[PDB]
Amino acid sequence: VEKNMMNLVRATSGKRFPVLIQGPTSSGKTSMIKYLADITGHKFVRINNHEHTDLQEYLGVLVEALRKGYWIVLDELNLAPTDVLEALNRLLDDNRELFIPETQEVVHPHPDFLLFATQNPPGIYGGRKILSRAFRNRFLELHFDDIPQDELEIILRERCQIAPSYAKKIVERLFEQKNSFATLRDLFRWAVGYEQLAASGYMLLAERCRTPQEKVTVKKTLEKVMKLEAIGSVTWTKGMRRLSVLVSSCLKNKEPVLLVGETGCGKTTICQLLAQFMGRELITLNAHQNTETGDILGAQEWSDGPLIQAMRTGNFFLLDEISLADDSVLERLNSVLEPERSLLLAESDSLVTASENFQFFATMNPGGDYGKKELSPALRNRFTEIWVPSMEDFNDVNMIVSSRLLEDLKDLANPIVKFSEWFGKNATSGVISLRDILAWVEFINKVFPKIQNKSTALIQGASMVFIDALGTNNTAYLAENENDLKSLFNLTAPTTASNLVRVVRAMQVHKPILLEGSPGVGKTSLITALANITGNKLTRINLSEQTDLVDLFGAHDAPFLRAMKKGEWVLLDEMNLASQSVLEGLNACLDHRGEAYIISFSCHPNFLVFAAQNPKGLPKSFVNRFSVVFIDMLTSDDLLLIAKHLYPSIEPDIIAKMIKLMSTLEDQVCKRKLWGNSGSPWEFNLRDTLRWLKLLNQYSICEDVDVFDFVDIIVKQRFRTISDKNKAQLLIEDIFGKFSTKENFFKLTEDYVQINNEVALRNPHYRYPITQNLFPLECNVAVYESVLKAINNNWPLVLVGPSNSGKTETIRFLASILGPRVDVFSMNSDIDSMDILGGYEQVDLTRQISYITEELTNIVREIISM
Amino acid sequence: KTVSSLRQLGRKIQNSTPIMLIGKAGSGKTFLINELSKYMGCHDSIVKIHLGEQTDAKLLIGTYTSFEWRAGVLATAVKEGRWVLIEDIDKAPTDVLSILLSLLEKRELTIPSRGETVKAANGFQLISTVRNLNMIGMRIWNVIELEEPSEEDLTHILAQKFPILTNLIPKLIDSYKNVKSIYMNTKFISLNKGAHTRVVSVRDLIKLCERLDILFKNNGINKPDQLIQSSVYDSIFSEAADCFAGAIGEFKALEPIIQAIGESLFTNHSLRLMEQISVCIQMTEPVLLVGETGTGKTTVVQQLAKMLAKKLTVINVSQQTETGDLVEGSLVKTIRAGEWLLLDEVNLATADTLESISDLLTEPDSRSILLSAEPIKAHPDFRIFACMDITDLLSIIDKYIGKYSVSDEWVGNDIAELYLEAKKLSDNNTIVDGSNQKPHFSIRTLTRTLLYVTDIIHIYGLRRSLYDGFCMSFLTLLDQKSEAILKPV
Amino acid sequence: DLPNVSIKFQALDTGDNALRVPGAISEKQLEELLNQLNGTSVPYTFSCTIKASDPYSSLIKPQITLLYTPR
Amino acid sequence: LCSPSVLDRLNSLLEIDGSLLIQPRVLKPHPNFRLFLTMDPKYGELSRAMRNRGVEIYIDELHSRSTAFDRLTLGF
Amino acid sequence: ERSLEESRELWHKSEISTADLVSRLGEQLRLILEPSKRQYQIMIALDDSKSMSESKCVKLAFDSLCLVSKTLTQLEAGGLSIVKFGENIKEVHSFDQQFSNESGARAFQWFGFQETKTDVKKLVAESTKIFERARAMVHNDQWQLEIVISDGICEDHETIQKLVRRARENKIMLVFVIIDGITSNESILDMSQVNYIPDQYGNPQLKITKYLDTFPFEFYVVVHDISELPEMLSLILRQYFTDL
Repeated sequence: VEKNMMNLVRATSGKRFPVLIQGPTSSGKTSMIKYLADITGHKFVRINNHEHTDLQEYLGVLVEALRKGYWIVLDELNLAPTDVLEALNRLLDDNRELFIPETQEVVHPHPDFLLFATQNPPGIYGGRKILSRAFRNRFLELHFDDIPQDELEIILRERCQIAPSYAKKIVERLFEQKNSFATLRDLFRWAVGYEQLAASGYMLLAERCRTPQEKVTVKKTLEKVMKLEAIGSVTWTKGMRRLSVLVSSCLKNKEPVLLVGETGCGKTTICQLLAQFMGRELITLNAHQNTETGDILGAQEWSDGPLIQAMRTGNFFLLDEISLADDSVLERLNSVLEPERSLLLAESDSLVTASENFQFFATMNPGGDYGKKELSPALRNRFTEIWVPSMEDFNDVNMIVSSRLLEDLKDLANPIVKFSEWFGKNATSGVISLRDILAWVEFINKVFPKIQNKSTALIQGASMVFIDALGTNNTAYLAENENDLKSLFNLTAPTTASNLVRVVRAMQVHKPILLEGSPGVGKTSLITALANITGNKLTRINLSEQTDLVDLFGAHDAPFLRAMKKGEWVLLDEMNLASQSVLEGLNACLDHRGEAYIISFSCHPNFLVFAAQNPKGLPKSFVNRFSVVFIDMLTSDDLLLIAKHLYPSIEPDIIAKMIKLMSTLEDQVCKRKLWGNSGSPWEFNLRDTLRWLKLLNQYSICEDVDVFDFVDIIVKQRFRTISDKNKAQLLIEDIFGKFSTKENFFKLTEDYVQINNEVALRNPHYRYPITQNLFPLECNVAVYESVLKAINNNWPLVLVGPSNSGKTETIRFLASILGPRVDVFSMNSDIDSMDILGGYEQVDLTRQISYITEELTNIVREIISM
Repeated sequence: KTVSSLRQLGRKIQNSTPIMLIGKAGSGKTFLINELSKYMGCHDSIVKIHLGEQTDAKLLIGTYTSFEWRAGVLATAVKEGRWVLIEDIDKAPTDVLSILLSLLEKRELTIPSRGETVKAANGFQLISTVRNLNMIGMRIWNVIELEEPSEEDLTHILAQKFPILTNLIPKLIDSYKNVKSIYMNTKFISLNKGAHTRVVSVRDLIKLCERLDILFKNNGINKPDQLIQSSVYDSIFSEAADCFAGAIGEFKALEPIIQAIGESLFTNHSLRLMEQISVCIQMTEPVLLVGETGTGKTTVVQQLAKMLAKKLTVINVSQQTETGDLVEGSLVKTIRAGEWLLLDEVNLATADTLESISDLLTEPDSRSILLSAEPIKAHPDFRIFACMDITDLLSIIDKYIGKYSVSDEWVGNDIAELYLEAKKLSDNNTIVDGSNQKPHFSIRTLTRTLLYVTDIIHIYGLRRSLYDGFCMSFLTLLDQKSEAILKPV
Repeated sequence: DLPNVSIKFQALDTGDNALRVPGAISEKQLEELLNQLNGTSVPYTFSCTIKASDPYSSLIKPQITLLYTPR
Repeated sequence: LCSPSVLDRLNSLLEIDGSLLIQPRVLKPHPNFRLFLTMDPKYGELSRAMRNRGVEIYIDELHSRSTAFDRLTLGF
Repeated sequence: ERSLEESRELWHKSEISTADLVSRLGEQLRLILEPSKRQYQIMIALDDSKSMSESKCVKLAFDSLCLVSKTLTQLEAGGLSIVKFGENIKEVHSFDQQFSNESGARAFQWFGFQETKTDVKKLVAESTKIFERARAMVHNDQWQLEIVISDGICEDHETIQKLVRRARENKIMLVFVIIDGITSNESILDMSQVNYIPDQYGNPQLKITKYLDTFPFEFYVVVHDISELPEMLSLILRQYFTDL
């Protein structure tokens, strides 16, 4: 590789010549130029990482370069930010004239200048750089050498144990492992059972609980070819050899160890066992997603962070939220490793003590967290891998966490019913018992009796319909109730009322509440009842299948946020297929923190969440959600009974209620076997038959019959005009008798209109002038019937047609007879901030005068006619 | 029988109503409407738009100035009452259909966010020319379909206007059928010849105007019986149908010998451009088209700056406000003078006023642009410009100071490598290694002995050929490059 | 062009090559391959496709497991 | 291009006894206000909260519905 | 050519056996594919070689093939086509064509696995021409792939290297899948090769080399199970949906 060094001395002979190198990164590449910049006796290597800039970060790599500056340098250009690439080709012009008008600074080509560039090529991709071949044109192409023996040679200049792992942990394949094993064999001959055993234990540590793979087995096989008494609150016999390995890594080396795995199964007890077994350590919860990057160390005088003390003295650290953290800040932290325990400083600016017994430690998020993704690969070669031993084929490991409670009886009741559940179809049941102890440790509302078991069967038994929806799961809940005792929307008699306080059993902590069942069918009615039953409670329904923060958060101003920090609850619907971009924002806002962030905003004095599922595709972050429930869907007689409570003041007609009620529901069964389709949520409800009921008590239809004269609007004309539409008549004549009648009668007056059943008034003193003169159609009188039906019963309408035959024509006809004004609004790009919210006007003067003018007009019309 | 379509248009405007106009690319769709305003008398008062998405989406309807109101253009078009033309509306933003639905709404209506609502006065008329999502636009508009025919009008359209033809009617159709046929396979080889801008018979009408100057290079006569001029105006007659392009040269085999006869062929390569620019300015406005990069173009910038008049350029990528008053715009003076103008790196920040400037220098009347300030028609001595290697082999080695009999295979090395540079390098590092960067890097290679000690160039080229094709070898092909280092010997 | 032909080599006492993919050749120049595998550079006999137990156009069927032993 | 998460604002002026949000300027309907919508089925699919709620009606093309008088009162 | 009935039977069999894998990989792809502007022109090689008459890789091969076909059927943000080869070429399904189980049964119907050569370079040229055809009749920026399916039956690789160069010049990828015997101890890593040394008179210096050393491709995977190419192509499409 010193061949490349001499070729680079040959490259520096000509200045104002933009250079560029490509090849493996951190494979000796930058170390060569850093070794050189002192050998050449010129100024020191400056370097600035560019994957995002602001041009006062850049403005200054160039501001440095002036006045006998060293020259500009780039570490990575493959993922360079696209915001700043045009004034960088300005620099590729050697005849540049650089007048920046931000600070009005004029600059010409400097004598000591060299556009050093560094980049990694694509891998298995078909062309990946953010660099153009035209931008490549004025760049001196180079390739970086790579020797295999180098891993033998660093340990040759001084013995170590990461000199093994200096490039070996990158294996994470088989041929790579074998060749690096050959390097380790040549290492084994070089100044052994000591570090052979140590590297064997390290190999066994990289896949302790990462996976059950036998990569460690083949590793130790090819190695055979190459061939404690801590004290804490918890012993954790699983972690005994684990802590032996950790102590040896802390002891033989400064080798920083990096935890990744399942929390609450070794991640937490080990930090306590350590701090009890030894001191000197700043054991602290240090998180960094939104925290300032200097205050993590402390700055302005000069403040002091937590990490500044661990840098000052320590044998251990505990940083969190680290896979969800900024890579640039963490590569600035690259010197607290084997390099001297010291980093960048400005203004304390003194060198800090270093001890090779110091072992910087942190941990990554649990496997269910979305932030455990975005792992930095730079931090998975310079560290030591270790995974939390997960509990499988053990039921005594939960027993220690159940015994810690004041009442030791959970150790008796939890495992037996846990086993009966596992018999009926385990570490996830351990997570549920972990939630159950927290449910019960929260429980002191009663006298604290032996009711914990009565409680914990809901979360485990009743929640089984998710993983396996089956007609026998009720009997499984019954058998779990038998083992339980062995271990020991409307106010309405149906179980829909049991469902009500069944939900309140979950209102213990209640970050989310997930739900399953055909949604809106009793579900939304239940929460509407909840809003009625308790005062001072707002809610707001909110669909989400294709959406954005701007339809949810605004530029600040939005209904979810106007509702948040103001109420206590928001409804939600249709989270079957959400964005998975907003879902990050959802899991970010209100875990128990309140304050949101991606831009940030403070929330949660009190606020709750509701949800649903439409039975797929769903993430584990959806399964992550702390609370899960299955609802009790309705039952045919339950609907009859709420109806028979509401309506029977005149002619209950319960037998006919049953017939129409079975019609709209049996039509759903007929639909799901391909009864044609015009839309996606093409289903039925109670609301249809309730509207049938509402018109059936029309005050005075001007008729003594309305029985089978509502199947024109709710079964018939919803469905497309097609021969299959006759088959709905076949179905509803197979359940009900037949009747046919007069098809049309329209004739109007000056006072009253009359359309086939229904009459309506028309206002004198005004109508709306409608040019493009209209007349009624002999056809489609059936539709203006239903329109007047709607605006007499006050129901919004939607119409669907092939862009002919008159959709706006219908309303515009009738609103010439009787109408007030109509204000058409064509929706072609608008959004929630436009549907209601007008924009903003700078002056807003004569715009406003239109209001008073128009008002005077519309009142003077009526007064002059009067 | 175009006049059939013209009478059709007269019928549709008989009741003042909108209309859609559709056809294949370049049937002279603008031709019919540019003809119409002569009859009905709105050319000095029309409102027309190439398309606005990168120079405008709301300024047409206007906006305040902080401390006065400024009424937009289309608002004035409606309110004062006059024609309005939209060009290639299918390309428009859907924001711009949301307003045009209101113009196809009753009252023929427009409504700003000023509290007002603006009604069409009696002289309004909307017209579209097209080459989706607003069906009421497709529903109310009357389609009319243009098609300029083959094989009979292509002689006729000239035969009553520039009646000079005794070898062109066999040749015009032969050029058109084959240029339209090769247009299918040139896009099959879309690497750099790419999506060629489509041919119009208006370009054959430019070639009518090009046959005027060959008779200015001759004299008025029923038949020039000259072979070379019939053969020079074979290649050039075929060339105006083309422009700058990717230059693979498949058509160069067909182009010169295209009727029955022909043969292929400071400034040596620039000579061709230096003469083609003369041909194009000699056939002045309404046309100019260049896609060749401004880097190689600046020799022509210096050329025309010292021929008889001067010129300048203005960057269009940045926001320019010198187009008009703010103090008057400095661009108002070059139009007022006979000084010419180029536009560097067109990005359409403002090109509305410029498309009016395109067709000024012509016999009918056409105003450039108004201000509110120095309105002006045009200048009769003016020509705008627009901006976005085998004889230089000697010129490239001519870079060297000399003083020594150099082997001319220094550049033979360049092409000998460049042949391989898109053939065989074992999938170099992941990607196309190069087939256009290597000659610029070859002249760069000569620049390395500059900024370098006094030492011979014979020792240098064999050290420097290694340095040139260094990563090009990739340590998978390092012996064929060893031969590249031998040719210097 | 002549097709590439893949042959395996297993001695009469169950030797072994895995197989190898040369170009097209006849049944004569293979003793060299056998003896360099032996590392003895010996005449040998042959048999294969027992079809009818062949020992170039004899070698025309495709895989081949060549039998062989010193004569 | 209405993007159904717009019309969720209209869940508070719907079959439910409604009230719309908009500091305190909160509005409810007028006692003659009603609401209407249109669509084409090639886009269609408005919302489950506005198809099993509200009312939907199909309208076939005209000249397959019509009668000869309805044809004759039009220029046809 | 086989009978359509047995081909459709075995087609449905492989369709059933791969059902869990196609479902889980397809929903994994659905999770990522959403953020159109650009798209894919995918095609597959279907050998008819004597290598398919040996080692029973036809089982794993046909399983993976019906798997990827059923998977790509459901995404539909681009094109999908089918072509087979012995040493000849034969399309079975274009990009604008719509796929059916009958089409897969027909594609399996056409094989006999009786060859002595493989015109993989002719296959490269034909696939290149048809991707050029696709890019011509599709507007205008969209990437293409051919996936090569055989154990390696070649008379040259030096033509194939510059073919790969010319193909990479077209924004096209060529992904060899190193097909290896599942019932055999034989492996590509054990596959040796003869090297005739005529500068040293040939026969007296026949070096023993590997098929891998002269292997002209850059992107390839040895496989002993059906999952590998699926998960790798999952990585590929994840890289795209990261980019696009």
